Amino acid sequence: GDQRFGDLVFRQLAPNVWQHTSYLDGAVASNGLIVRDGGRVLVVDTAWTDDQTAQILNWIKQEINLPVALAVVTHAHQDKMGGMDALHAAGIATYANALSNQLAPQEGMVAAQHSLTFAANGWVEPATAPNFGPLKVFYPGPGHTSDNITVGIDGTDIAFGGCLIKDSKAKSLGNLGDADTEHYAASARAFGAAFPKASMIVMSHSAPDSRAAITHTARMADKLR
Ligand SMILES: CC(C)(C)OC(=O)Nc1cccc2cc([B-](O)(O)O)sc12
Ligand SMILES: [Ca+2]
Ligand SMILES: [Ca+2]
Ligand SMILES: [Zn+2]
Ligand SMILES: [Zn+2]
Repeated sequence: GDQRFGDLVFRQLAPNVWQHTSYLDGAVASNGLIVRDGGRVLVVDTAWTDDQTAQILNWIKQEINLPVALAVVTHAHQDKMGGMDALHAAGIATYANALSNQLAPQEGMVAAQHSLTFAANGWVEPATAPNFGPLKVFYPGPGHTSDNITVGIDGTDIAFGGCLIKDSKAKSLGNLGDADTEHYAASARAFGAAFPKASMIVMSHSAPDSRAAITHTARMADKLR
């Protein structure tokens, strides 16, 4: 039951949640989310490119036909922020970790329009995340990158680890070029603790998994110290 639109694949995960998948040209998949929140849609992560991100927005108009209120992007790398210009051109309010916005020029990304900040416990400072509906934004600590953030969807089973979390069969932690090898394991575990009842763990580079993806990721990362 996956749907294709252009270069993008969509999979419904829950009545009001879909995974978007885009490919960097041997094609490399990256996943984000689409959430229907009453009369408005919320997006987590861009596609790799502006043209792919415009395809997400066009699919949403065709299949859901509700306005896209805002997008949260989960770190300043191309798979998650490559399509910022497309979001801005479409009039979608964009939010990213302050640190992602600060790193964005140095990582070749366009900054979001708004900065999220976080408490010492990892939870977003709520005044920086106005009207986020069911999206619960959590900074787990440095791991895949220093700026990586994660998102749980309230009212559902379903938390999004972005590029921090790898699937439970993985043999590696992917691209570690910008990683914090010392703190990674703790950050993975902190994600798990933040969303303790999430049973469907969505991530950037594998299909959705169980909580096993969290504990497996942390076990791998333990060996990086
Ligand atoms: C090493 C493999 C995964 C085979 O190839 C890539 O890394 N693809 C990418 C190309 C350009 C840019 C990027 C950024 C990436 B993130 O997952 O660290 O956000 S991946 C990636
Ligand atoms: Ca661009
Ligand atoms: Ca870099
Ligand atoms: Zn990355
Ligand atoms: Zn990635």
